Order: sequence, then C-alpha cells, then structure tokens
Amino acid sequence: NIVLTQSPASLAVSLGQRATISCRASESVDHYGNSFIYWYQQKPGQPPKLLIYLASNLESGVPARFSGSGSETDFTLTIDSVETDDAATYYCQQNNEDPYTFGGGTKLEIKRADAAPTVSIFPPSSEQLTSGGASVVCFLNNFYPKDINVKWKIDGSERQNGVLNSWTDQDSKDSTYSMSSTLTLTKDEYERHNSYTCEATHKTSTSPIVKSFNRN
Amino acid sequence: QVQLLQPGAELVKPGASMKLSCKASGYTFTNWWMHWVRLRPGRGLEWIGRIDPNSDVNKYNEKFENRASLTVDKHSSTAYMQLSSLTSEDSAIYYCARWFFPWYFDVWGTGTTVTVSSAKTTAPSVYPLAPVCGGTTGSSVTLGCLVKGYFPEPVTLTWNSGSLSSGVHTFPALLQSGLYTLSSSVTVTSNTWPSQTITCNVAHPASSTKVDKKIES
Amino acid sequence: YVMCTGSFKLEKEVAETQHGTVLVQVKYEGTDAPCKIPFSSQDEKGVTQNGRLITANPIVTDKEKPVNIEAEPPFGESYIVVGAGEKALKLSWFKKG
Repeated sequence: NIVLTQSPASLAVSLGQRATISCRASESVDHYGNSFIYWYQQKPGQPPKLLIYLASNLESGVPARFSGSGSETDFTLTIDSVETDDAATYYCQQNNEDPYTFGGGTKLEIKRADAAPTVSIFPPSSEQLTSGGASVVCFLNNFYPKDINVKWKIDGSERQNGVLNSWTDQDSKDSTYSMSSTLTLTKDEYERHNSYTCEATHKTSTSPIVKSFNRN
Repeated sequence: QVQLLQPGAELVKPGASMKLSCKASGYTFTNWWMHWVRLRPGRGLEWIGRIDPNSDVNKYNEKFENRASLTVDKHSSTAYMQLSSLTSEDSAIYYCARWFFPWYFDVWGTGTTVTVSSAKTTAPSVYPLAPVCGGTTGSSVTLGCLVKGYFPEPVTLTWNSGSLSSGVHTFPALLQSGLYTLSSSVTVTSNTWPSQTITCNVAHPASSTKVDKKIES
Repeated sequence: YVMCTGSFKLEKEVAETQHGTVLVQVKYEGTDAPCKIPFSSQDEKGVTQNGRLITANPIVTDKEKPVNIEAEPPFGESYIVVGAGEKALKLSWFKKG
C-alpha cells in the first residue's frame, strides 16, 4: 500500500499571508506521466471538496489563489493569500494502487490578531435543580489563539474533578475561537458551598480574567 | 442537478450488521462508479471500496474485504454498502462518492453518521441559562442554553426558531456517563433582553422530540 | 496546458507493433485545444495498472487533427483509457508474455 504522510500536522497563518502544506508518499504515485494524487478541502459538518487533481490541475470553481505542485513522492499545496473561509482541514489522496490511501491531514488556522476571551459564568437553572443535578457553565467567547486554560475554584479550593471542556472550530465570520466549560456536581454538594469561581488564563492575559458568583 | 443522498444517522449494536444507502439523482446512475469512504474523529478519511453499478463489478479494501459488501439497486438509482461485525472503531461519518473516472471524486454524498453502540435512546434535558442576579454587567447581556443527557447524536438547537442566528455559538456535543451534553451561547444588546423575548429551541429527531424554553429571570 | 475536457472518438483499429507496443490513433471532440490528453491504463476492476508511455507528452494541438500515440501496456488484460469523465474511452487490450 502507498502510504501518504502529511506535514505539518497543523499550522496557523496570518490572514492574507501564504500557506504551504506538503504530502509525501512511501513510493511513486506517478502513472503514465501524471501524478495520481489529489487535494481535498473539508470543513466541519461538511463533506470534502476537491481542490487539486493530477497534482497541479485546478478544478473549475476553485479560486486561483489555490495551487499545487510536485511529483513521484513529494507534493505541495500552496495558498498564496489565505482568507477566513480557508480555515478547514486539508487532505491529500492517492489512487495509483489499491487500496486508496489518504494523508494524515493538515489543519489550517487563520491567524487574526490576538484577542482576550469574553468570559461569562452561568449558575444551574431552577429546572435543572428540580431534577436533582447541578451543572455550572462558563463561556469563553471570541479568543485567539486556540491555546487557553481554565481553572475552577469552590470556596477558594481548586477543583479538578468533574470538569468537561469543549472548543468550537474557527468561526467563519471573525476567525475567532470559543470555548465552553462545564463543571458538573450534584445538587447536594452544590448547596453546601458559597462562592464559585472560573478563571481564564490565555496568551493575551498575564494575570487571568476571573469571573465568579455567590449562590445566595 | 446531481445529488447523492444518504440517511442522516444510524445506531447499530456491536457485532451486528448495517446497510447504508446512497440515492443518486440528476445523472445516469449506471454511468459512474460509486465509492465509499469513512471519516473517523482524529483518524482521517478511510477508503472502503468501489463498485460499477452497470456491471456490478467491485473492489474492496483488503482491511474490510471479509467484512464488507457493495451492492446496488439500479431501479431506484441507489447504491448500498453493508458492514458487519461492527465495533466502536467503526463509528464514523460514511460518505458515498461518485468517481470522476479514472481520477477523483467529483460528487460527495450527504454523509451518514454511524454510531456503533448498545446504548438506548434518551431524550435531552433542556435548561435555560440566565445571568446571575448580580452578574448583569455590560452594555450587552449574554444568555445561554444547556442541553444535557441525550442519546444518540445529533441535536439541533436554534434561537427564536432561527430568526436569531447572529452572535450565536453552538458547542460540540460531549459523551459523558454514556450520554451526550452540549451548550449554546447567544450575546445581545441590553436593549434586547429582557425587553424582547428569547427562546431556545431544541429538536432531537432520534427521540422525535422538540422543546422550546423561554429565558426568565 | 490544461487537461483536455472533451470527448474522444476512435478513428482507427488498435494495432500491436513488432516489439510488443501499441499504436492508437484517436479523434478529438472538444473545444479547449490546445490541451493535454488524459491517458491512463487500468484493469477490469478499475485498478490502476503500471506501464509506460513511449510518446513524450500527448497533446491536442488542433481539435480537427487526430493524434497518434504509441505505448507499452502492462502484460495480460488491461484497459486503455483515453480522456476523462463519463464519456472516457475504454479499450480492451491483451499483451501476451
């Protein structure tokens, strides 16, 4: 089987700047003078979409800023000026021999200017309380870059257990990221304590932005 | 107009078998080969096999050869793929794709999210998230909606029946205790809330439920 | 150049040369000349199957002029593929040895 290895695993490029992704094959994918390799673009919630075929040929409808090159075992995809909607995962694929194989995938980010997260904290709903559970939610919206860390405290004591985190993919409109963090407790444990604190640490913030509430 | 239609979701037990459909339209079904490809989370795309609908000639990925079966129904212009001895490793999004002979895949199916589980169907709980009674800061207020404890994926969440789409962030689901949880935030100007009405609406087609929740307090 | 987009019609019978190669002469039915001619060889199951081109690079200079192509196909049963898309020309060939 022809193995396709992509490099790098992921990268972030400033809007309007050039991006380059490489794909290397464990052996030749050339067939009668043509490279049987293809470049696809896939966005979250969407099926893949062809960008480049036969190494260098542009599919109709694909913007001219997209281009491809290479032969035998070494190939490259280039976007000479990235845009917001260019944020996606990119895959190379070969069909020179069965079974068809795909590269490991390269994730492209769009490096808008850094932005501190907007932090909002939300106590459990009365409705949830009626069912006997108690989830506290903290939204961290429109920050960049992706790396961020959240710390929970209950009455000044750090809480590690019961924390679940999630991050959105890059926003199609503003190139920002968002994060939701949920600390889940029982109602009984929850009603024993007073102050609850969510702390967001990010590249843009040396001393973290902190949001808290008192249940009573 | 060319269309390759697949069912939105499948819930199958481990070791069991499944049969996924791809209904082609807008072209001569038997004029193009059909391939099948799956996308696993953090594991990329994987090729399963191909079939020529005209002659029923086919080819499998050797990894799947003992486990897979490609068939077609010309009458309905539908291609089928069957896979048995399913495990959790087979949980993925399955796409059918039309082969632009002899090169690339020109048209991709809608995709079928396949879950291999023995879990049972569970309706979501929907909770409104209103701010702290001492948390009303800022020229613009932010509200939220929490959808907890459902199965299987997916759910669809909208705000004001879709009339309100800007300034919204809807977060990816998360498997916990064998159930999914997700959340969504919306940010509006203080002039909008609590002055104007805002409701979270959540449909869960797997349980055939739909639930509206007004944001109070 | 870009790859030819049009359709192909077979102009002559396929012929085996003295030295186990084939000469194929085809007539182009496209509008995008000049363009590069899609050419590939496979088997019955659609599997890409190795071989080599004797002709440098097959190109349609003038859509009204037929192009000759000499190639060394794989041994045994194969399909010569001229063009691309649904109307792609598929011609069966056997090379003993």
